[PDB]
Amino acid sequence: HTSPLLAPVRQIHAFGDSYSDNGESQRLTREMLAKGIAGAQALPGEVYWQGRWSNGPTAVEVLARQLGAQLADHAVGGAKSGADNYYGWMSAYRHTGLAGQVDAYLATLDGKPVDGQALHFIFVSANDFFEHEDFAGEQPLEQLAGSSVANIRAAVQRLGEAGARRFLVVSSTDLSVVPAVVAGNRVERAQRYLQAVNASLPIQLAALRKTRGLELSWFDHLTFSRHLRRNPARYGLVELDAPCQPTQPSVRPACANPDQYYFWDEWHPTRRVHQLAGEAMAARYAR
Ligand SMILES: [Cl-]
Repeated sequence: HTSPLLAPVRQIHAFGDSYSDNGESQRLTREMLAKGIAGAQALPGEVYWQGRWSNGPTAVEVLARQLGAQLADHAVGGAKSGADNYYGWMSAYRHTGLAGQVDAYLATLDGKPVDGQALHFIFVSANDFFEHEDFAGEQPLEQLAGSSVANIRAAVQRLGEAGARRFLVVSSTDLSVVPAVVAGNRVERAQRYLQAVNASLPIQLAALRKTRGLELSWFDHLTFSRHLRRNPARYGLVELDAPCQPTQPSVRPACANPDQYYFWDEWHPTRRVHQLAGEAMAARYAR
């Protein structure tokens, strides 16, 4: 039986990674190139739509449209759950991880308190895993998962202390079906990581609900994707595994029918899956 709808939302503050970014990695990396920062590259790049790491709006942009809310999207492609980014060269210019996004959001408020009616949307952790795998991190995956969860809990705590009262926390996605993960033969590594994050994060959300009357909503992105992938024709999808827009080892021409594809590139969903995700997220809220 469904629960009561949550209250209407008119402002979203989003924090997170390339599954949310609607233009911040592009703005920041253009700034970094203009200032000659060492190692800087223009992100996301020329096979991506309007600064999104996809071919269309991300899930949180669709959530905002569905709810009739304005969106301040702080998320930055590459962001980890702590201070920094999968792209190490950014750290000398700006701390763009979740913790850095929170720092900057609170610093840009003038000592002014947070809007207690705004929805604080948090969606991060993938790059903690991608960085670990791609650069041979030595931490066991269960400890990495613990670190990601502690970082997320810390961000909620810091935002709540500053005055936030409404949150939407997104689970780990199904990293085990990400094309780069599959091509790297890292599926069971991804399963162990994502299951540890997703088991532990709801327990931390229970603890945080004990003060400030925090509304801490959980979006289980794994449940969402498993349902879509088990019933793809219902949603107009056909190709669940191959990227529409290959980039590795080099860029190839995009597929003709991108709304029938789950993945845009080797890491990111297409606009069609972001739409379905945003609609699923929005279903918990009144208009
Ligand atoms: Cl562009």
